[PDB]
Amino acid sequence: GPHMATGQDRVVALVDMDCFFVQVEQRQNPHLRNKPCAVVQYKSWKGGGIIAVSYEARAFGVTRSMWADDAKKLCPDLLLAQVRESRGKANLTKYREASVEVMEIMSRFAVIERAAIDEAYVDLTSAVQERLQKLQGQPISADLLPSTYIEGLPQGPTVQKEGMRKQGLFQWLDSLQIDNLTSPDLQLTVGAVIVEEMRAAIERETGFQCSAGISHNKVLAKLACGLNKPNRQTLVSHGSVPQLFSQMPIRKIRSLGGKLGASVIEILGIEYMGELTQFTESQLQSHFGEKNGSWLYAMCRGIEHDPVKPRQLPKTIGCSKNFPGKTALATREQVQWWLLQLAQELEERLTKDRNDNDRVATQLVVSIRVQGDKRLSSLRRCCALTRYDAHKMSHDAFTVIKNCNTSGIQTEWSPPLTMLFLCATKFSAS
DNA sequence: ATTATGACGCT
DNA sequence: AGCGTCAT
Ligand SMILES: Nc1ncnc2c1ncn2[C@H]1C[C@H](O)[C@@H](COP(=O)(O)OP(=O)(O)OP(=O)(O)O)O1
Ligand SMILES: [Ca+2]
Ligand SMILES: [K+]
Repeated sequence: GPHMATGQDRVVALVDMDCFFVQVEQRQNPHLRNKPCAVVQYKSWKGGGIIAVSYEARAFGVTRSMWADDAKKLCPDLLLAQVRESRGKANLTKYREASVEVMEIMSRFAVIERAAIDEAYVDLTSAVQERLQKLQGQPISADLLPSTYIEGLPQGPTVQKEGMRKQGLFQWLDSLQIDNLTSPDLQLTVGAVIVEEMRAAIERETGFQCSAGISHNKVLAKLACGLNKPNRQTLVSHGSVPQLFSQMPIRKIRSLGGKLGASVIEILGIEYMGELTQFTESQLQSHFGEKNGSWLYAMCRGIEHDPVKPRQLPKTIGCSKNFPGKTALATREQVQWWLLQLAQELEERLTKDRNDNDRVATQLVVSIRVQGDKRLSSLRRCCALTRYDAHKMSHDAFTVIKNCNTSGIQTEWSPPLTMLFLCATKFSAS
């Protein structure tokens, strides 16, 4: 009891831009605003591949990884915006730059960890302490939480969505004011007030809307964020965990959506995260390893200690192109021309990164896929990255991969290559 | 022919 | 070092 950790020491948020690439395109082109629309890359094969979908289009069943020609069958009036193509490949610069806009705003409020192009974790513990000092015992008004859901509420003894949201918020605040909750619950509530302010600043200063989760750790904040999308935020308290986890499929928890989660389900014969509480820590470690077992034991009780890392910039800068089916690269000249295209994009991005961020990459990683191999990468080799020069990088990448060509004819490449990837890594200050 | 990324773990 | 997993 009095010595059992409860993982309530931090306030962590996860902010996730709504349908991010779509919003970037809708800001630029007002004709796309408030419409079913999607972002596509390429166009020739089946209309292009959809990579982002507005909520209006999701209502018709349009999803990521769908061909645009197929999405048009579900939604004939679907509008499309195409990712820019440069040097023969998709170029994501517009979205990376829009991401920097949002990350820089978030950084004014607290330390952030860039989790993805449109996702960041926020460690709000210190900001919450400061705001509590400012509040000076003053109650928190529902007006400060206009887009917040309290997971699990309302409960106990309105048929519209917003009505339910307000009922749950009122129950939560009523119990905080009466002193029937805990200090961690108050800390989370102040965290949610700050996240409302952060999200309002993002929308004011960029036009972009987002969703957010507020809880005591990264996994719960991530889970919380997805509960009420789009343009809403969700507070998951420690006390909400048993009910929330009691019907939560294991695959919904970050890191458990793949083979490990499937093995947890199969080996233990369970379905929901809460069912993990019935195993000892040693049992879980025996099946899933020391690290995973301790993580699962704490996580199923709502406890996780992974820190929000102070990192706003990506740690690698990479450029990749697939060459599917009949387009697989089958001559040496083809391989060299495409390595050059990739290296030219990489050089441009690296030179900009060095000027903006006072750092230089020192390692070049070259990865390829051969036709027939089921794995995304068939081979990875590294070499020194000593000059930001596209011809040198493309020649070096060729040097490190040239021995993979089985073909007895030097001019021919076999087996054909279905993917090329260049990645700059190992940054040092400059 | 579900593409272009990006972080992190294992040995 | 090179490979594998998980995720957006
Ligand atoms: N598999 C992918 N391939 C290519 N681009 C992707 C992929 N997944 C995500 N992206 C890009 C497009 C998305 O706009 C952006 C953020 O991804 P993600 O958060 O999963 O979805 P989303 O922002 O489009 O919608 P949501 O509102 O559900 O968050 O990253
Ligand atoms: Ca998103
Ligand atoms: K995201």
